[PDB]
Amino acid sequence: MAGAQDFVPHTADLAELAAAAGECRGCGLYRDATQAVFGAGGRSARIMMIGQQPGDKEDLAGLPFVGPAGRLLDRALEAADIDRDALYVTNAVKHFKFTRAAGGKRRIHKTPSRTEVVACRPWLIAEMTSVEPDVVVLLGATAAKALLGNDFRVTQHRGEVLHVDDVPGDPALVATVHPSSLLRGPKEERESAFAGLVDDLRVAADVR
Ligand code: SF4
Repeated sequence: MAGAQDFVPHTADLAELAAAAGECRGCGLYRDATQAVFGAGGRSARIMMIGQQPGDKEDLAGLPFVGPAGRLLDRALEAADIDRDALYVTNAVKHFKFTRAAGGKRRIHKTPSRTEVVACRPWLIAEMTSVEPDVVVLLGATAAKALLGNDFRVTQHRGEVLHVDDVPGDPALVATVHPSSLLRGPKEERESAFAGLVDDLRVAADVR
């Protein structure tokens, strides 16, 4: 009766799950978005990565992390010697929540409410039980709070391997900055922040 749960089929197959998510009406976000954007990768992945939501490029590509934030993430993964093809990557919510400004060059993402995050979380649980990752990288506040609690502060736990007792399979969790946050700002601050993202990715990759 709650959120996305009745839309989630009783299967761990990622292709089946993604097809079903295309029909989800578990919150209001399906209405204005072009399509649901499920995760990408396969069930043998040892590392799962979760962002906030599909953005403007992802909403139309049908794949996660294809825009500028995704290209920065690719650069950080390469510096961390992680092959993106070996990951399962997804987002805490699966429809793009957005507005447009007059004169704007893109659709502008808006923050999912906690209500929307909780509504969509059945998909994330299905992905986690399907993939059985050894470690989950939480990119940004929305994703981290989805699993660690609404009060959790990414800025206060950088570099730490976390484990919480009601996440399925008890994977390690590593919460880090979202790559979109490193696209703008002073040069020295962007460079320090990028190095910190590489460090956190390496923490995740060194898990068992
Ligand atoms: S954001 Fe998630 S819960 Fe909401 S309609 Fe889309 S897939 Fe369903």
